Amino acid sequence: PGVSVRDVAAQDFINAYASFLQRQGKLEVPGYVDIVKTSSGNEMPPQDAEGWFYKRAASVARHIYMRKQVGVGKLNKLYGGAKSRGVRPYKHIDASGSINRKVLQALEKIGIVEISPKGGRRISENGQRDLDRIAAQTLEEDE
Amino acid sequence: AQHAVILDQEKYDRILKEVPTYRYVSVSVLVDRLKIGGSLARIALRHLEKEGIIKPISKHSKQAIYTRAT
Amino acid sequence: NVWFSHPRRYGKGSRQCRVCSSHTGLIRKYGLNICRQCFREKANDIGFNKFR
Amino acid sequence: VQTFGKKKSATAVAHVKAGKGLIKVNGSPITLVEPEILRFKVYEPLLLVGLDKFSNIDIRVRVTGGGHVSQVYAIRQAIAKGLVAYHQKYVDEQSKNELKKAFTSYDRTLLIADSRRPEPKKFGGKGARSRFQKSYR
Amino acid sequence: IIKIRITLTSTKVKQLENVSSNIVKNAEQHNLVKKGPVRLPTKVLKISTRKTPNGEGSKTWETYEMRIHKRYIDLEAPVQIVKRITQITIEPGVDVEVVV
Amino acid sequence: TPVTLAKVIKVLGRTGSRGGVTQVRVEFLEDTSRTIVRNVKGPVRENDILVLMESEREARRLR
Amino acid sequence: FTPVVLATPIPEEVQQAQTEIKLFNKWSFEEVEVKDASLVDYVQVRQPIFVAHTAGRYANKRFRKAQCPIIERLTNSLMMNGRNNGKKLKAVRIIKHTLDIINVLTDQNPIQVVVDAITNTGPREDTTRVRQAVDVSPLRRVNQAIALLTIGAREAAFRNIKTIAETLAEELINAAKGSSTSYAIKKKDELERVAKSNR
Amino acid sequence: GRVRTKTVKRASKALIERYYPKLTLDFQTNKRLCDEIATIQSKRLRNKIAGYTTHLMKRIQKGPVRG
Amino acid sequence: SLVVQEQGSFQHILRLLNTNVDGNIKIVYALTTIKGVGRRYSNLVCKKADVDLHKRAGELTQEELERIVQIMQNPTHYKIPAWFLNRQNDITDGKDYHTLANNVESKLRDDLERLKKIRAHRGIRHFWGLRVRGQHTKTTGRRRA
RNA sequence: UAAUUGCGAUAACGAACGAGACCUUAACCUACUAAAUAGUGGUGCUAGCAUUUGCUGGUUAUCCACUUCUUAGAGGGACUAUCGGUUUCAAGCCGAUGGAAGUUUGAGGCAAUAACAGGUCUGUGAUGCCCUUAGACGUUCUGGGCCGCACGCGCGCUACACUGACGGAGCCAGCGAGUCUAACCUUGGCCGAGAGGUCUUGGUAAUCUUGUGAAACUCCGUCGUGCUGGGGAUAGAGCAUUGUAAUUAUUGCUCUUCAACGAGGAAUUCCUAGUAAGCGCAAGUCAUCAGCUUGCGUUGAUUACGUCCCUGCCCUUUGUACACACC
Ligand SMILES: [Mg+2]
Ligand SMILES: [Mg+2]
Ligand SMILES: [Zn+2]
Repeated sequence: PGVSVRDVAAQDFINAYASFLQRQGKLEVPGYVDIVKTSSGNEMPPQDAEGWFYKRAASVARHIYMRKQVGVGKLNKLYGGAKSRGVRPYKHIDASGSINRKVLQALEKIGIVEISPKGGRRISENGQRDLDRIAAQTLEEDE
Repeated sequence: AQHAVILDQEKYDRILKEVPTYRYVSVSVLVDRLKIGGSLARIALRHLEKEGIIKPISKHSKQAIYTRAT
Repeated sequence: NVWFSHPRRYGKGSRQCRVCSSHTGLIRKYGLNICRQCFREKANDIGFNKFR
Repeated sequence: VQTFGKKKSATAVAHVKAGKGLIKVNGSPITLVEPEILRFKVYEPLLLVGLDKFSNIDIRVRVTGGGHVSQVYAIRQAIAKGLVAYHQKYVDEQSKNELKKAFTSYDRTLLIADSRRPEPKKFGGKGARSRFQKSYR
Repeated sequence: IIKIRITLTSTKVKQLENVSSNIVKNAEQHNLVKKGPVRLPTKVLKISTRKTPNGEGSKTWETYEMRIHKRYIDLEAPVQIVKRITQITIEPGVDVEVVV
Repeated sequence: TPVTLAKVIKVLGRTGSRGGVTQVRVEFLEDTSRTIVRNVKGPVRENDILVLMESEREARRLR
Repeated sequence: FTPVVLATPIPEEVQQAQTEIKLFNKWSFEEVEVKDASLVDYVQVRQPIFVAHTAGRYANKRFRKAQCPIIERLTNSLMMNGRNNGKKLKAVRIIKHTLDIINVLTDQNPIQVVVDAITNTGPREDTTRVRQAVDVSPLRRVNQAIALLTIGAREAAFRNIKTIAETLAEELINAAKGSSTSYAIKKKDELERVAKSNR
Repeated sequence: GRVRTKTVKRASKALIERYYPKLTLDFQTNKRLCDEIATIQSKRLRNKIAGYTTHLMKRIQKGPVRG
Repeated sequence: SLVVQEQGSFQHILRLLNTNVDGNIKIVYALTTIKGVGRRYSNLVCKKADVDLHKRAGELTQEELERIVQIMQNPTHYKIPAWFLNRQNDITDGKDYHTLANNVESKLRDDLERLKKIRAHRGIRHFWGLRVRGQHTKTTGRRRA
């Protein structure tokens, strides 16, 4: 009934798109899972090793959908938080550039996100299709 | 490891008949009422809300708010 | 001739106040290159004024 | 047809057009402002004047420039000002006056932008008034 | 005809607006079409310094300010008249840059 | 515990060394024909209501 | 009862606000009455609010602080310990959870419960350093009651399992019932104890 | 405080001493003729003078005041 | 979550690589008692061995305990990068270990002893008990005891 | 009254400097002017969803109209407006209403007669006098020191935890700066776990960095109150960056030990509203280096709307054998 990606905002959409990424079977994982903290400003790896990469990919795809082309630097800034630098005041640190770049390359190999004519990557046609299908499924599951 | 760490096995009786004598139930209430250590409280409180006698009041997180079902 | 120059391309010894030649209190904003005292002296002369 | 709303620095531009009850905040429905506690703060100008009361208007806001709470207040007042201006221009003037009175009897800066601006900070201490700690001995 | 953009920049608001109006009037008496004079935001080159020339006294700071006000007017005209427009602007204090 | 309540009709002025107290003339709500001057710590305006456990004690100025 | 629907799909539980008697998102707001007759005009229930986040100017004048909704006054008084300065969203979430706990335990209109608790723990007499027993105005009574309640909840939730919301709930319940087992009532009677010894 | 200084009070006094068959007790029309009968060098000072003149005219109809 | 009665397979405080490990906390943080393994090393070990991180050492296993021990003593072979280890290029061999024993202290005192024997500034400072990483000793760490 | 601000009293009257006025800035203005260096409406470019045309999407040389948002020139607006009460006679004050703003509208800049043996000869190619001036106290180069540690003090940062820590997700500012004689802010792609490295690109700037996708914050999970998953001091190993030169670790990064600290005595600082406090960002110092400062913005309380109890200051009175004025 005219459903877009902007009908479930924050959490249910990601928790359903990651479940679709489980159903798809294609892992697309570079193997850095169990080794990376996802940011130099972090102090622990993601609490669940199976699932964090899928959630990162889901949120990244949704983020590129909601706006125009987005680059790995912008993803680093988005996903980097504050760092406990010890007895020094906290400071923002950019997120893991390799992780963000490999997530983007995985979405490229899936064809959901493609290169942009001015830089970075814009969501693709089948990407829009899949994102909107997940949004519709999430709505019909819980409105 | 002060009390009721992981086992709570000798004392199965009032883990079902516990909603009588106090209406309120929470992840911390389970700790308070001398029965189970909170290391498993937030995972035991999901069982009775999935099926049982405690009805949730909201979608609270970092806390639990449950009532006895009439 | 080959000993009278330690290299001074960077650091506080590389630049001096264009007026008084002091290496301390230097203001390098907007390319002023003026000591913080000489700039206070010749501030109205450059166009910098006090309003608030 | 085009109103604004500001609380401290956030500005929300509201476009009220002839339509069918579409209340969009950033392309999403009003149910997705997501502070999870000020959703009723964005619901205020609807339940104040009329539950639906509106099958003829469409409100589309776009907010930028502040923080989470500042934007929430900015949209909650921008949509109210858009409704008031729409009733002023097209619908009716006694209706506009009654709805503005209903807004003001609950006014939480729904109609008038908050006048409080950040005070400039003065040297000798962090903040506009607080000073660095002073020691004598 | 040649489409150009004249940029006027200075710290004196009255003297800058004098030429920003003279150019407009000199293009009106010649009956050209122009995209009206756009007023780009004034840049406050505020600079904070210590009042004391030494290290004694209450820590008193003072900020100076340089307000650079910039404007841009784009129009079209042939060479003979555009050169006259770029030669009328001799106001002391305002710098004028023409770009084709 | 005896019950008693009154309402300040006229606030006289600030009192106390540092000025934390205020002298107020209070009128007993029951038996309105009696005025007693009392001392109050918090802020007070007219047509305001106080509960005073002690009933009849003319509070003097606090040096 | 008039189940009107809108083009934007939203639950009718939010449309149920003005269809009947106006009330909170969860809690009736009209059936609130102070059990005493003195603290009236300083607790400001009715006007009712949809959430305790009425960010209004309440410090420009002297007595405008009194007309702030008492729920928001207690939400503000939760904003202490320095670390929790600001975080009004955290404070209002704590207030919501506390109202929910007061609803679970002898509901009694939890906002009316906190009103009764504040009225029962507002110290009616204090002492000034001259130490002379002076009276306490309603505004000071309300502010001190709120401060005592939030301080007791703060130091009860400090370093213990039960969260701030439930420590607040138990404190407010004991103050409403007027029992001497909680911090607000204990400190109120401590302040009132030196009234015959300071006259 | 909102106490008015000499440059306001004396100017308002003179304005009354020379323009009584003139501006009424409304500030909006009191500030308008100030521009034509007085060369004030700031609109804030003009508003201050006009406001004090309005106050003095409003309190002159209930008993003559000194000076 | 499930039935964990396990009347006879429950484990109280246990012995693992010369130190006592508490079975009342999850395995990852229970392992951190071993001098040589921290938060992230234990997190990597307990899920490289694919053991459940949501359960304690008291019910974890009896064989996967020794498997965790082995995966700790030989991380390099079993798919673990060099940079994740606490002692790489140790002093004389270039190959990377990760000291997990009552031996990290022994290797620290070995480094201090070789520094003092070769008369380096850091070893001299360690001998004196002063700060060695260029700190200011004027005002901080005065008592240090 | 904030004010020698004014009323008023009265051998004073009329005035001057200061205060105020003034200037800058932060507030509003559906009013004027003009904006592919700002934005919004719709036309073709029309990928998604739904399919009676509706939502969001996208088109930096793609059309028309405009300035509600933004910018900045000219102006407008507040003058405590109106209405009550209190004034002794008023200056004023206190409330309510209206208002964008009613506490000098908020905050600053400027700031009289003057006094200090206050600080600065280590800013000055400002300088009297004295000292030195070729084994120099000039200038330069190498290296070290300014940081050195039984100890005392001050400004601060991080904490003592659940109103929390950690992990995922939500992705919200403002003030600013940035290279053509050359190396600055860096978008994007690539490599790397990280810091970081490489190829380009945009920007001499409302254009690009940048929408500074800041943090605190919000949501959902793990933790379960423990010298614990709070806390990150101390040290070891390894990897890069800046720098001719990182040893006395410049800094950053990964791992590893996890010290005191369970809310702090006597005392003591700052602060009355977008203020305290929490939170981060930009700029300055910069080849590199923040726990510093100058500003900026986010979240936003409690209490008070007074007093001379303490402290400091001002005025008046008074004593003086002081006038080089209590040194
Ligand atoms: Mg030094
Ligand atoms: Mg410094
Ligand atoms: Zn200089």
